[PDB]
Amino acid sequence: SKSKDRKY
Amino acid sequence: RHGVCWIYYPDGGSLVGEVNEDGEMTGEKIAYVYPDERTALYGKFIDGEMIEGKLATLMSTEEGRPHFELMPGNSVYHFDKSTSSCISTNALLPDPYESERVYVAESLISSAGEGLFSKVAVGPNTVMSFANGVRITHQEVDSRDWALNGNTLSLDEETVIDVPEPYNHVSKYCASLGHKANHSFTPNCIYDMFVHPRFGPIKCIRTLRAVEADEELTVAYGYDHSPGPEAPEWYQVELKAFQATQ
Ligand SMILES: Nc1ncnc2c1ncn2[C@@H]1O[C@H](CSCC[C@H](N)C(=O)O)[C@@H](O)[C@H]1O
Ligand SMILES: [Co+2]
Ligand SMILES: [Co+2]
Ligand SMILES: [Co+2]
Ligand SMILES: [Co+2]
Ligand SMILES: [Co+2]
Ligand SMILES: [Co+2]
Ligand SMILES: [Co+2]
Repeated sequence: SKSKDRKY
Repeated sequence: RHGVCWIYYPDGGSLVGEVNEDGEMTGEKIAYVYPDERTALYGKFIDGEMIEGKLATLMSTEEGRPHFELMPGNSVYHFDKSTSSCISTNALLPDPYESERVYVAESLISSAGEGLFSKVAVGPNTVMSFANGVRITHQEVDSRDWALNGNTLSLDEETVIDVPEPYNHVSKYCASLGHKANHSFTPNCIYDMFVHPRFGPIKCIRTLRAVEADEELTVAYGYDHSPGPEAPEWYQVELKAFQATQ
């Protein structure tokens, strides 16, 4: 994802 | 029954007051107390939603009841959750807790623009700043170029918070300042969930360790490293270098 801090 | 209720969020902020007959945080003397257990927004709430909170200091508690002193000025705040297109009804009105703890200045990191700095020395686990922005979808964010995704922060699986240009300028938006933290693979802060009385459900920046006054606050941006990495080039470069020192 092109965003900070996503839980993968 | 003529007693006082405190409801703490996991982040350490709380609502406090005499609840109504239905057990709701509703009244003219309800307060939200920030995680310092000292800074408060005191006034009219309906079922825990801030209608008009005035800035106050929690001076003492007696028998569990908080005793507040209102701060000077006529600083009032209200619940004002962002939408997909509106960041804030008071974009230039700073959060009073944040404004005592952080400031924005040129980053110490080379070529990284502005950064977020501590105003004072604080201990570990201290909430320093709030990450608020417009609320858009992962689909919108992932479908567009990195050039538009510099300020995006995932909130949960449904929502991304963004601070779209030109609200990335402090002269245009300074209600919250968390979007100003730069990246480090050896950060002194982390993102955590936060329930804010003005901003609603957002994220905050919390220290991992003690920090000195005038220290730059950094967070790990946490881009996916093996979807090479899906990340801007400055980050991909920094990642290689970091991996080297390891
Ligand atoms: N470690 C790092 N190295 C280089 N640039 C960085 C960085 N961390 C953050 N940035 C910059 O900061 C942006 C994210 S927003 C962070 C605040 C920004 N520096 C500002 O002045 O508003 C990135 O797009 C990148 O331009
Ligand atoms: Co403190
Ligand atoms: Co006391
Ligand atoms: Co691209
Ligand atoms: Co600009
Ligand atoms: Co400016
Ligand atoms: Co420490
Ligand atoms: Co780049």
